[PDB]
Amino acid sequence: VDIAQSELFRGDIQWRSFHLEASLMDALLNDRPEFVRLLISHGLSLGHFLTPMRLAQLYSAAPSNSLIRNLLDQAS
Amino acid sequence: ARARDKRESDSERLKRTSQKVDLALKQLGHIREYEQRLKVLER
Amino acid sequence: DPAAVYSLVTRTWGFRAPNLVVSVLGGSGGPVLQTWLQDLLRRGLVRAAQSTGAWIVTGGLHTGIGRHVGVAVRDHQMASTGGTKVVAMGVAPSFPARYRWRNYSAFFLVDDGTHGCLGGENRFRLRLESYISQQKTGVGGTGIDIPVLLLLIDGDEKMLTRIENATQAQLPCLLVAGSGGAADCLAETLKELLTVYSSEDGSEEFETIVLKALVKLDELRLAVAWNR
Repeated sequence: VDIAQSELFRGDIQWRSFHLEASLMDALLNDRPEFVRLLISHGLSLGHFLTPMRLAQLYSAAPSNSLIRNLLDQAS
Repeated sequence: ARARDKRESDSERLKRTSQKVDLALKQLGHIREYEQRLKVLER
Repeated sequence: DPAAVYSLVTRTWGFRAPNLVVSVLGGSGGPVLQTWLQDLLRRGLVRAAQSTGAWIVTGGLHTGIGRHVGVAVRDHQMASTGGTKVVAMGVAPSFPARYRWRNYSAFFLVDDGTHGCLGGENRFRLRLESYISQQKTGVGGTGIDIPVLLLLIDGDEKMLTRIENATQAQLPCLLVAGSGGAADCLAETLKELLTVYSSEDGSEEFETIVLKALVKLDELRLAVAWNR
């Protein structure tokens, strides 16, 4: 996370919303709470971030042998 | 308040002191090398 | 009427009364601020406002000195302890709000009356200061008059006019050496209210410079007014 801090604290370099959203999705999928905290705290609009496809992908990221996945497929 | 209370615990103070002592050691090594180089150059 | 504005800000919005008021002005156009000035803003004005509960009154625009002030506030906050947040009022020309980010508690919108023009708000801003300097600090009328000081970095002819108007209103002003034109050039050229900020002076000594500018009412009452 130190590399991310150093990169995002630079004043000369500014990061557009696309990279922020991509990194946020990666961190949410890969279970890196510190990264999601850092990305959201840096002026990220979470309301526009979430899309139905993104939520579907997050729920699809459930483990194969998990109770959530079992119940989700049993509902279908 | 909870985070502040955690930060002011003795374990956190000791951890920060250890990190700062490490930083002081690094600076001391740098100063040692620079002083040796300056002495070599001035001689 | 500045009295109504101050009363609304303090009472109806829940903002605490300031023990110090510092106004940030000037700022030449450019995305890149000098590292020395950035350190002065980060560990100087912002730190003193944090440690004395001061009001940082500055331009709320996304560019200019206001952006630098916001960046300094964010830098202090990210490296801050569990202390009170600094109230940063931004004066620029329905409880829910909608806005696009692409750190200011208040956004004063002055009705200039003409779209596309800037500078009509300045007088109003000065009037507000002329009120808050005359108010009593602490509890009741026992407290001293609230100290209001202006800090100028960079600037132009309009900033010089603002400085002249502020010194007419008995508001002390400080000019930072090495900034560039306006304040720096005037300080190099160099009545009682005007104070010179030496380039040798930097962070960790801002409060003493503020005190020596204010006194030029005693030091002890100012110290007991703050929390130091």
